[PDB]
Amino acid sequence: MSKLSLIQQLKQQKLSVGILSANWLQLNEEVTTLLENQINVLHFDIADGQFSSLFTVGAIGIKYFPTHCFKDVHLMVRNQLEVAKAVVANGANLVTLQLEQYHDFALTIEWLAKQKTTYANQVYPVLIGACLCPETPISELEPYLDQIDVIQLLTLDPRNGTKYPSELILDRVIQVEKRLGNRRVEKLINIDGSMTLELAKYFKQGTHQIDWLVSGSALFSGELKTNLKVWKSSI
Amino acid sequence: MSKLSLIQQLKQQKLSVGILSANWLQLNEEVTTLLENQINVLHFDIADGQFSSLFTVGAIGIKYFPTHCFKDVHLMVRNQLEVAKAVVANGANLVTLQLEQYHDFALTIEWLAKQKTTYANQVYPVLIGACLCPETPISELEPYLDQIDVIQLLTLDPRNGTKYPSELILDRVIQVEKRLGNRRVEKLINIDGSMTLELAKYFKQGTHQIDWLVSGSALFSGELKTNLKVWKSSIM
Ligand SMILES: [Ca+2]
Ligand SMILES: [Ca+2]
Ligand code: NI
Ligand code: NI
Repeated sequence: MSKLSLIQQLKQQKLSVGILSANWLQLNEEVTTLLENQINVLHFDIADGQFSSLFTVGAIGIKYFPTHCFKDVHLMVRNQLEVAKAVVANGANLVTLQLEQYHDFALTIEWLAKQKTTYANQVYPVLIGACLCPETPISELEPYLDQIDVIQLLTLDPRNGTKYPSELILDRVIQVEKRLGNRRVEKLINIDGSMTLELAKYFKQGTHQIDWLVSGSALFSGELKTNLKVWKSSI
Repeated sequence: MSKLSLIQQLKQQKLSVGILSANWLQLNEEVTTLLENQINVLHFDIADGQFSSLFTVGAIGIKYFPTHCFKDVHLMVRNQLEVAKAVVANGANLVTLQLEQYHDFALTIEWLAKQKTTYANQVYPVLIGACLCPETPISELEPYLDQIDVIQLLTLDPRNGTKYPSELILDRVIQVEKRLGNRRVEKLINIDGSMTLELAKYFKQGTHQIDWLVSGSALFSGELKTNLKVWKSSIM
Protein backbone atom coordinates (compact mmCIF):
# COMPACT_ATOMS: atom_id res chain seq x y z
CA MET A 1 0.00 0.00 0.00
CA SER A 2 1.17 3.46 -0.92
CA LYS A 3 1.63 6.53 1.18
CA LEU A 4 -1.08 8.30 -0.81
CA SER A 5 -3.69 5.66 -0.16
CA LEU A 6 -2.91 5.71 3.54
CA ILE A 7 -3.03 9.54 3.66
CA GLN A 8 -6.49 9.60 2.05
CA GLN A 9 -7.71 7.01 4.60
CA LEU A 10 -6.35 9.03 7.52
CA LYS A 11 -8.32 12.09 6.54
CA GLN A 12 -11.41 10.24 7.78
CA GLN A 13 -10.00 10.83 11.28
CA LYS A 14 -10.21 14.39 12.67
CA LEU A 15 -8.39 14.15 16.02
CA SER A 16 -4.92 12.91 16.93
CA VAL A 17 -5.24 12.21 20.66
CA GLY A 18 -2.33 12.96 22.99
CA ILE A 19 -2.96 9.83 24.97
CA LEU A 20 -0.16 10.35 27.54
CA SER A 21 -2.08 13.42 28.70
CA ALA A 22 -4.30 10.90 30.46
CA ASN A 23 -3.67 9.28 33.85
CA TRP A 24 -1.07 6.66 33.14
CA LEU A 25 -2.83 4.21 35.46
CA GLN A 26 -5.94 4.46 33.17
CA LEU A 27 -4.38 4.11 29.72
CA ASN A 28 -6.20 0.90 28.72
CA GLU A 29 -9.62 2.33 29.52
CA GLU A 30 -8.86 5.63 27.83
CA VAL A 31 -7.80 3.88 24.60
CA THR A 32 -10.88 1.64 24.80
CA THR A 33 -13.09 4.71 25.11
CA LEU A 34 -11.34 6.23 22.05
CA LEU A 35 -11.84 3.11 19.97
CA GLU A 36 -15.50 2.96 21.04
CA ASN A 37 -15.81 6.43 19.56
CA GLN A 38 -14.22 5.64 16.25
CA ILE A 39 -10.93 7.41 17.21
CA ASN A 40 -7.70 5.49 16.68
CA VAL A 41 -5.02 8.14 16.09
CA LEU A 42 -2.73 8.62 19.07
CA HIS A 43 -0.25 11.49 19.32
CA PHE A 44 2.99 11.25 21.29
CA ASP A 45 5.30 14.06 22.28
CA ILE A 46 8.76 12.57 22.38
CA ALA A 47 10.87 15.26 23.98
CA ASP A 48 14.38 15.08 25.54
CA GLY A 49 14.62 18.46 27.32
CA GLN A 50 17.15 19.50 24.61
CA PHE A 51 14.90 21.10 21.95
CA SER A 52 12.91 22.72 24.74
CA SER A 53 12.57 22.39 28.49
CA LEU A 54 9.99 19.74 27.60
CA PHE A 55 11.28 16.32 28.80
CA THR A 56 8.49 13.87 28.35
CA VAL A 57 9.02 10.29 27.14
CA GLY A 58 11.20 8.40 24.73
CA ALA A 59 10.30 5.59 22.36
CA ILE A 60 9.08 3.38 25.19
CA GLY A 61 6.02 5.66 25.46
CA ILE A 62 4.49 4.46 22.19
CA LYS A 63 5.49 0.82 22.53
CA TYR A 64 2.50 -0.74 24.30
CA PHE A 65 -0.29 0.94 22.38
CA PRO A 66 -2.04 -1.52 19.97
CA THR A 67 -0.88 -1.74 16.34
CA HIS A 68 -4.51 -1.14 15.32
CA CYS A 69 -3.90 2.43 16.49
CA PHE A 70 -2.07 4.86 14.25
CA LYS A 71 1.00 6.17 16.14
CA ASP A 72 1.59 9.87 15.33
CA VAL A 73 4.98 10.42 16.88
CA HIS A 74 6.09 13.98 17.32
CA LEU A 75 9.82 14.45 18.06
CA MET A 76 11.20 17.48 19.88
CA VAL A 77 14.76 16.22 20.41
CA ARG A 78 18.40 16.94 19.76
CA ASN A 79 19.32 13.65 18.15
CA GLN A 80 16.52 13.27 15.58
CA LEU A 81 18.07 10.37 13.63
CA GLU A 82 18.75 8.23 16.68
CA VAL A 83 15.31 8.92 18.19
CA ALA A 84 13.58 8.36 14.83
CA LYS A 85 15.18 4.90 14.65
CA ALA A 86 13.97 4.10 18.16
CA VAL A 87 10.36 5.17 17.58
CA VAL A 88 10.21 3.43 14.17
CA ALA A 89 11.44 0.30 15.99
CA ASN A 90 8.58 0.68 18.50
CA GLY A 91 6.01 0.95 15.70
CA ALA A 92 5.65 4.67 14.82
CA ASN A 93 3.44 5.14 11.76
CA LEU A 94 4.24 8.84 11.39
CA VAL A 95 7.49 10.46 12.55
CA THR A 96 7.38 14.28 12.72
CA LEU A 97 10.57 16.29 13.04
CA GLN A 98 11.06 19.91 14.02
CA LEU A 99 12.05 21.97 10.97
CA GLU A 100 14.16 24.19 13.26
CA GLN A 101 16.29 21.22 14.13
CA TYR A 102 18.25 21.56 10.95
CA HIS A 103 21.48 19.81 11.85
CA ASP A 104 20.08 16.33 11.03
CA PHE A 105 16.75 17.10 9.47
CA ALA A 106 17.58 16.11 5.92
CA LEU A 107 19.54 13.03 7.06
CA THR A 108 16.64 11.89 9.16
CA ILE A 109 14.01 12.34 6.44
CA GLU A 110 16.35 10.41 4.14
CA TRP A 111 16.46 7.48 6.56
CA LEU A 112 12.69 7.66 7.27
CA ALA A 113 11.92 7.54 3.56
CA LYS A 114 13.09 3.93 3.41
CA GLN A 115 11.18 2.63 6.41
CA LYS A 116 7.99 0.63 6.54
CA THR A 117 5.82 -0.42 9.43
CA THR A 118 2.52 -2.08 9.99
CA TYR A 119 -0.73 -0.26 10.56
CA ALA A 120 -3.86 -2.17 11.35
CA ASN A 121 -3.11 -5.33 9.31
CA GLN A 122 -1.03 -3.89 6.46
CA VAL A 123 2.50 -2.66 5.59
CA TYR A 124 2.99 0.98 4.76
CA PRO A 125 5.83 3.34 4.43
CA VAL A 126 6.32 5.40 7.55
CA LEU A 127 4.85 8.88 7.06
CA ILE A 128 7.20 11.82 7.47
CA GLY A 129 6.28 15.08 9.13
CA ALA A 130 7.70 18.54 9.54
CA CYS A 131 6.58 20.68 12.49
CA LEU A 132 7.07 24.44 12.64
CA CYS A 133 6.95 26.64 15.66
CA PRO A 134 4.85 29.80 15.08
CA GLU A 135 7.72 32.16 14.05
CA THR A 136 9.37 29.66 11.70
CA PRO A 137 8.70 30.96 8.14
CA ILE A 138 6.62 28.67 5.96
CA SER A 139 9.18 29.56 3.31
CA GLU A 140 11.69 27.21 5.02
CA LEU A 141 9.62 24.18 3.94
CA GLU A 142 10.43 24.65 0.30
CA PRO A 143 13.26 22.25 0.05
CA TYR A 144 11.27 19.47 1.71
CA LEU A 145 7.68 19.98 0.73
CA ASP A 146 7.77 17.30 -1.89
CA GLN A 147 9.28 14.73 0.43
CA ILE A 148 7.14 15.21 3.53
CA ASP A 149 3.64 13.87 4.08
CA VAL A 150 2.60 15.92 7.02
CA ILE A 151 2.99 19.60 7.83
CA GLN A 152 2.31 20.23 11.47
CA LEU A 153 1.78 23.77 12.77
CA LEU A 154 2.37 24.47 16.41
CA THR A 155 0.15 27.07 18.20
CA LEU A 156 2.88 27.80 20.70
CA ASP A 157 6.63 27.77 20.94
CA PRO A 158 7.73 25.15 23.44
CA ARG A 159 11.09 26.82 23.59
CA ASN A 160 9.48 29.70 25.55
CA GLY A 161 5.97 28.50 26.44
CA THR A 162 4.53 31.43 24.50
CA LYS A 163 1.16 30.89 22.92
CA TYR A 164 0.67 32.56 19.58
CA PRO A 165 -2.41 34.17 18.08
CA SER A 166 -4.89 31.79 16.49
CA GLU A 167 -5.29 34.07 13.49
CA LEU A 168 -1.56 33.74 12.77
CA ILE A 169 -1.82 29.96 12.85
CA LEU A 170 -4.78 29.97 10.46
CA ASP A 171 -2.82 32.29 8.13
CA ARG A 172 0.05 29.82 8.18
CA VAL A 173 -2.34 26.98 7.21
CA ILE A 174 -3.30 29.12 4.17
CA GLN A 175 0.35 29.75 3.28
CA VAL A 176 1.04 26.00 3.39
CA GLU A 177 -2.06 25.16 1.32
CA LYS A 178 -1.02 27.70 -1.30
CA ARG A 179 2.39 26.09 -1.68
CA LEU A 180 0.99 22.56 -1.99
CA GLY A 181 -1.26 23.59 -4.83
CA ASN A 182 -2.66 20.55 -6.59
CA ARG A 183 -0.70 18.24 -4.28
CA ARG A 184 -2.71 19.28 -1.19
CA VAL A 185 -4.53 15.96 -1.41
CA GLU A 186 -1.18 14.20 -0.87
CA LYS A 187 -0.57 15.80 2.55
CA LEU A 188 -1.95 16.25 6.03
CA ILE A 189 -1.93 19.76 7.47
CA ASN A 190 -2.32 19.37 11.20
CA ILE A 191 -2.35 21.79 14.14
CA ASP A 192 -0.75 20.98 17.51
CA GLY A 193 -0.26 22.84 20.82
CA SER A 194 -2.32 23.16 23.91
CA MET A 195 -5.57 22.59 21.99
CA THR A 196 -8.80 23.85 23.55
CA LEU A 197 -12.41 23.65 22.39
CA GLU A 198 -12.24 27.39 21.60
CA LEU A 199 -9.18 27.02 19.37
CA ALA A 200 -10.69 23.90 17.82
CA LYS A 201 -13.84 25.80 16.84
CA TYR A 202 -11.91 28.74 15.45
CA PHE A 203 -9.73 26.56 13.27
CA LYS A 204 -12.62 24.56 11.91
CA GLN A 205 -14.77 27.65 11.30
CA GLY A 206 -11.83 28.88 9.19
CA THR A 207 -12.99 27.50 5.72
CA HIS A 208 -9.48 26.05 5.02
CA GLN A 209 -8.89 22.33 5.32
CA ILE A 210 -7.09 21.16 8.51
CA ASP A 211 -6.79 17.35 8.62
CA TRP A 212 -6.03 16.64 12.28
CA LEU A 213 -6.10 18.68 15.39
CA VAL A 214 -3.92 17.24 18.15
CA SER A 215 -5.46 16.99 21.61
CA GLY A 216 -3.66 17.75 24.86
CA SER A 217 -4.46 18.15 28.51
CA ALA A 218 -7.87 19.72 27.73
CA LEU A 219 -9.35 16.41 26.52
CA PHE A 220 -8.49 14.82 29.85
CA SER A 221 -9.54 17.75 32.03
CA GLY A 222 -12.75 16.14 33.19
CA GLU A 223 -13.84 12.68 32.03
CA LEU A 224 -12.70 11.69 28.54
CA LYS A 225 -16.25 10.46 27.79
CA THR A 226 -17.76 13.78 28.70
CA ASN A 227 -15.25 15.76 26.67
CA LEU A 228 -15.67 13.46 23.65
CA LYS A 229 -19.40 14.12 23.69
CA VAL A 230 -18.63 17.81 23.46
CA TRP A 231 -16.02 17.38 20.74
CA LYS A 232 -18.50 15.28 18.80
CA SER A 233 -21.28 17.81 19.35
CA SER A 234 -19.33 21.08 19.05
CA ILE A 235 -16.65 20.28 16.47
CA MET B 1 10.52 9.24 62.05
CA SER B 2 13.88 10.73 61.07
CA LYS B 3 15.77 9.98 57.89
CA LEU B 4 17.72 7.25 59.72
CA SER B 5 14.61 5.51 60.94
CA LEU B 6 13.06 5.61 57.45
CA ILE B 7 16.29 4.02 56.14
CA GLN B 8 15.95 1.17 58.63
CA GLN B 9 12.32 0.59 57.64
CA LEU B 10 13.29 0.73 53.95
CA LYS B 11 15.80 -2.07 54.62
CA GLN B 12 12.92 -4.37 55.40
CA GLN B 13 12.24 -4.45 51.69
CA LYS B 14 14.62 -6.23 49.33
CA LEU B 15 13.39 -5.20 45.86
CA SER B 16 13.01 -1.86 44.11
CA VAL B 17 10.69 -2.59 41.19
CA GLY B 18 11.31 -1.03 37.77
CA ILE B 19 7.60 -0.51 37.25
CA LEU B 20 7.84 1.01 33.78
CA SER B 21 9.35 -2.31 32.62
CA ALA B 22 5.72 -3.44 32.75
CA ASN B 23 3.22 -3.20 29.89
CA TRP B 24 2.05 0.39 30.20
CA LEU B 25 -1.59 -0.53 29.59
CA GLN B 26 -1.34 -2.70 32.71
CA LEU B 27 0.30 -0.39 35.17
CA ASN B 28 -2.54 -0.30 37.67
CA GLU B 29 -2.95 -4.11 37.79
CA GLU B 30 0.80 -4.48 38.23
CA VAL B 31 1.02 -1.95 41.06
CA THR B 32 -1.92 -3.71 42.75
CA THR B 33 -0.13 -7.05 42.57
CA LEU B 34 3.04 -5.64 44.17
CA LEU B 35 1.13 -4.03 46.98
CA GLU B 36 -0.70 -7.34 47.53
CA ASN B 37 2.79 -8.80 47.89
CA GLN B 38 4.12 -6.34 50.44
CA ILE B 39 6.29 -4.61 47.81
CA ASN B 40 5.92 -0.83 47.46
CA VAL B 41 9.31 0.41 46.30
CA LEU B 42 9.14 1.56 42.70
CA HIS B 43 12.22 2.36 40.63
CA PHE B 44 12.18 4.85 37.77
CA ASP B 45 14.97 5.47 35.25
CA ILE B 46 14.72 9.10 34.24
CA ALA B 47 17.01 9.30 31.22
CA ASP B 48 17.20 12.03 28.62
CA GLY B 49 19.24 10.52 25.83
CA GLN B 50 22.08 12.85 26.82
CA PHE B 51 24.02 11.19 29.67
CA SER B 52 23.81 8.12 27.49
CA SER B 53 21.68 7.09 24.54
CA LEU B 54 19.15 5.86 27.06
CA PHE B 55 16.02 7.98 26.75
CA THR B 56 13.13 6.68 28.76
CA VAL B 57 10.87 9.09 30.56
CA GLY B 58 10.91 12.42 32.33
CA ALA B 59 9.31 13.48 35.57
CA ILE B 60 5.78 12.71 34.26
CA GLY B 61 6.75 9.03 34.54
CA ILE B 62 6.45 9.04 38.34
CA LYS B 63 3.49 11.39 38.66
CA TYR B 64 0.57 8.94 38.56
CA PHE B 65 1.93 6.31 40.92
CA PRO B 66 0.40 6.39 44.40
CA THR B 67 1.99 8.47 47.05
CA HIS B 68 1.93 5.39 49.34
CA CYS B 69 4.55 3.81 47.15
CA PHE B 70 8.17 4.77 47.83
CA LYS B 71 9.46 6.38 44.56
CA ASP B 72 13.11 5.54 43.98
CA VAL B 73 14.06 7.90 41.17
CA HIS B 74 17.26 7.22 39.27
CA LEU B 75 18.53 10.09 37.14
CA MET B 76 20.71 9.49 34.05
CA VAL B 77 20.55 12.99 32.64
CA ARG B 78 22.63 15.99 31.57
CA ASN B 79 20.94 18.66 33.81
CA GLN B 80 20.54 16.89 37.12
CA LEU B 81 19.59 19.91 39.11
CA GLU B 82 16.67 20.78 36.85
CA VAL B 83 15.42 17.19 36.61
CA ALA B 84 15.82 16.69 40.40
CA LYS B 85 13.54 19.70 40.96
CA ALA B 86 11.00 18.22 38.53
CA VAL B 87 11.00 14.70 40.07
CA VAL B 88 10.84 16.03 43.62
CA ALA B 89 7.79 18.11 42.53
CA ASN B 90 6.19 14.90 41.27
CA GLY B 91 6.84 13.14 44.62
CA ALA B 92 10.27 11.48 44.40
CA ASN B 93 11.23 9.94 47.78
CA LEU B 94 14.79 9.15 46.71
CA VAL B 95 16.70 10.96 44.00
CA THR B 96 19.74 9.10 42.73
CA LEU B 97 22.32 11.02 40.75
CA GLN B 98 25.12 9.79 38.48
CA LEU B 99 28.51 10.44 40.04
CA GLU B 100 29.92 10.84 36.47
CA GLN B 101 27.85 14.03 36.08
CA TYR B 102 30.56 15.98 37.78
CA HIS B 103 29.39 19.45 36.78
CA ASP B 104 26.27 19.63 38.93
CA PHE B 105 26.50 16.66 41.29
CA ALA B 106 27.54 18.57 44.45
CA LEU B 107 25.15 21.42 43.64
CA THR B 108 22.27 19.01 43.16
CA ILE B 109 22.86 17.15 46.44
CA GLU B 110 23.02 20.56 48.13
CA TRP B 111 19.57 21.37 46.76
CA LEU B 112 18.23 17.92 47.53
CA ALA B 113 19.43 18.15 51.14
CA LYS B 114 16.89 20.94 51.75
CA GLN B 115 13.90 18.95 50.45
CA LYS B 116 11.13 17.13 52.20
CA THR B 117 8.51 14.80 50.91
CA THR B 118 5.60 12.64 51.90
CA TYR B 119 5.87 8.87 52.40
CA ALA B 120 2.86 7.17 53.93
CA ASN B 121 1.33 10.03 55.84
CA GLN B 122 4.55 11.51 57.23
CA VAL B 123 7.08 14.09 56.03
CA TYR B 124 10.66 12.97 55.53
CA PRO B 125 13.74 14.42 53.94
CA VAL B 126 14.23 13.28 50.37
CA LEU B 127 16.85 10.52 50.31
CA ILE B 128 19.93 11.13 48.21
CA GLY B 129 21.64 8.59 46.06
CA ALA B 130 24.86 8.35 44.11
CA CYS B 131 25.11 5.85 41.27
CA LEU B 132 28.33 4.67 39.66
CA CYS B 133 28.91 2.99 36.32
CA PRO B 134 31.27 0.05 36.63
CA GLU B 135 34.53 1.74 35.59
CA THR B 136 34.06 4.77 37.80
CA PRO B 137 36.48 4.52 40.73
CA ILE B 138 34.82 3.96 44.12
CA SER B 139 37.33 6.42 45.57
CA GLU B 140 35.49 9.22 43.71
CA LEU B 141 32.62 8.70 46.16
CA GLU B 142 34.79 9.63 49.13
CA PRO B 143 33.91 13.35 49.40
CA TYR B 144 30.20 12.59 49.46
CA LEU B 145 29.83 9.58 51.65
CA ASP B 146 28.34 11.55 54.54
CA GLN B 147 25.99 13.57 52.34
CA ILE B 148 24.36 10.60 50.63
CA ASP B 149 22.01 7.91 51.81
CA VAL B 150 22.18 5.45 48.94
CA ILE B 151 25.04 4.05 46.93
CA GLN B 152 23.85 2.41 43.77
CA LEU B 153 26.08 0.27 41.67
CA LEU B 154 25.27 -0.33 38.00
CA THR B 155 26.11 -3.77 36.54
CA LEU B 156 26.50 -2.10 33.16
CA ASP B 157 27.39 1.22 31.57
CA PRO B 158 24.63 2.60 29.36
CA ARG B 159 27.30 4.65 27.56
CA ASN B 160 29.02 1.41 26.53
CA GLY B 161 28.55 -2.00 25.05
CA THR B 162 30.96 -3.52 27.61
CA LYS B 163 30.02 -6.75 29.35
CA TYR B 164 31.20 -6.37 32.98
CA PRO B 165 31.77 -9.49 35.07
CA SER B 166 29.34 -9.71 37.98
CA GLU B 167 32.24 -10.53 40.29
CA LEU B 168 33.54 -6.96 39.78
CA ILE B 169 30.25 -5.54 41.06
CA LEU B 170 30.48 -7.50 44.29
CA ASP B 171 34.15 -6.35 44.59
CA ARG B 172 32.81 -2.81 44.34
CA VAL B 173 30.32 -3.38 47.16
CA ILE B 174 33.34 -4.38 49.34
CA GLN B 175 35.16 -1.22 48.28
CA VAL B 176 32.14 0.86 49.36
CA GLU B 177 31.74 -1.06 52.63
CA LYS B 178 35.41 -0.60 53.49
CA ARG B 179 35.21 3.16 53.02
CA LEU B 180 31.97 3.55 54.98
CA GLY B 181 33.15 1.68 58.05
CA ASN B 182 30.63 1.96 60.87
CA ARG B 183 28.59 4.33 58.66
CA ARG B 184 27.33 1.35 56.61
CA VAL B 185 24.29 0.90 58.82
CA GLU B 186 23.14 4.41 57.83
CA LYS B 187 23.10 3.65 54.07
CA LEU B 188 21.54 1.52 51.40
CA ILE B 189 23.91 -0.22 49.01
CA ASN B 190 21.82 -1.19 45.97
CA ILE B 191 22.52 -2.96 42.67
CA ASP B 192 20.90 -1.99 39.38
CA GLY B 193 21.11 -3.17 35.78
CA SER B 194 19.71 -6.05 33.79
CA MET B 195 18.82 -7.99 36.93
CA THR B 196 17.99 -11.70 36.53
CA LEU B 197 17.20 -14.44 39.08
CA GLU B 198 20.64 -15.91 38.55
CA LEU B 199 22.33 -12.60 39.14
CA ALA B 200 20.14 -11.91 42.20
CA LYS B 201 21.07 -15.27 43.72
CA TYR B 202 24.72 -14.47 43.09
CA PHE B 203 24.52 -11.04 44.74
CA LYS B 204 22.47 -12.35 47.56
CA GLN B 205 24.87 -15.33 47.86
CA GLY B 206 25.98 -13.41 50.92
CA THR B 207 28.75 -12.24 53.13
CA HIS B 208 28.38 -8.66 51.90
CA GLN B 209 24.99 -7.01 52.60
CA ILE B 210 23.17 -5.56 49.64
CA ASP B 211 19.95 -3.76 50.51
CA TRP B 212 17.89 -3.48 47.30
CA LEU B 213 18.20 -5.21 43.99
CA VAL B 214 16.50 -3.15 41.27
CA SER B 215 14.37 -5.20 38.93
CA GLY B 216 13.99 -4.64 35.17
CA SER B 217 12.56 -6.45 32.20
CA ALA B 218 13.03 -9.93 33.77
CA LEU B 219 10.32 -9.36 36.40
CA PHE B 220 7.76 -8.73 33.61
CA SER B 221 9.01 -11.48 31.28
CA GLY B 222 6.16 -13.89 31.94
CA GLU B 223 3.49 -13.06 34.53
CA LEU B 224 4.42 -10.70 37.34
CA LYS B 225 2.51 -12.89 39.83
CA THR B 226 4.50 -15.90 38.76
CA ASN B 227 7.88 -14.15 38.87
CA LEU B 228 7.16 -12.72 42.34
CA LYS B 229 6.36 -16.26 43.59
CA VAL B 230 9.74 -17.30 42.19
CA TRP B 231 11.60 -14.32 43.71
CA LYS B 232 10.12 -14.86 47.15
CA SER B 233 10.84 -18.56 47.25
CA SER B 234 14.44 -18.16 46.04
CA ILE B 235 15.66 -15.18 48.00
CA MET B 236 13.16 -14.27 50.62
CA1 LIG C 1 -8.35 13.72 34.04
CA1 LIG D 1 5.02 -9.39 30.43
NI1 NI E 1 2.88 17.24 19.65
NI1 NI F 1 17.92 2.48 37.49
